[PDB]
Amino acid sequence: SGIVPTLQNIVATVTLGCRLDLKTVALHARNAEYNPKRFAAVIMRIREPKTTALIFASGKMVVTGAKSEDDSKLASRKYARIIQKIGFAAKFTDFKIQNIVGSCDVKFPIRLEGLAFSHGTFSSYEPELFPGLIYRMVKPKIVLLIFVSGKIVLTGAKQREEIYQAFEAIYPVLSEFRKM
DNA sequence: AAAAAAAAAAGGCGCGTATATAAAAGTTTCAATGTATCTATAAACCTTTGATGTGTGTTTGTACAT
Repeated sequence: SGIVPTLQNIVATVTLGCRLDLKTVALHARNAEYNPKRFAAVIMRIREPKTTALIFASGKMVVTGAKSEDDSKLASRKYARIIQKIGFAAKFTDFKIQNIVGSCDVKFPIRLEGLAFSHGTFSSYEPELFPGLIYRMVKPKIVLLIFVSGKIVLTGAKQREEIYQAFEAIYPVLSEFRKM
């Protein structure tokens, strides 16, 4: 392989443990996008770490755009601190990353036609809307989006580690299906 | 001939085309349930019309003044 699956989004859940006044949360924040007509969750974008989070009336926050487990975790801790400054005793309790989506590259042109045709059972293709293949692995259970540019979009894991394992499993397939 | 307002016109903002990831909230759609509202329909009445025993009626025989 020799290629790290480069994460582009990490979505995580944080139980602040309080019924947050989403109106006051929006009011006391600096740049927060909350109005009920789209969702029941204040969405805040913090530039450091730059993450976008929706926090619900349950006080549960789901965070996206992180580049690491620690980007999301530190961002969520900052989010809880911001909520506490707002006035609600937010606390980092029973945190869990619900999604780790990444894009990386293997850089060798691929016979995507070969894979999809011979892995019709596993991968399906209708190249007249979107030129990417969809592949599944159960161990680890990662779904992977493949495009001729070599871009690999690995999704379906709470951790980047399942991303890494399925990438170490799928890059050999890619090189096998490398078009030249 | 000169001043002012709208259109002619394009390129790009920015997310629909996929697009899967997952939690978080909510909607709408589907089907069983409930109900007043059609209807026929045969079972209620009212009137009709053909068949009907018989009250009244033609012969028999009568006490009864005449």
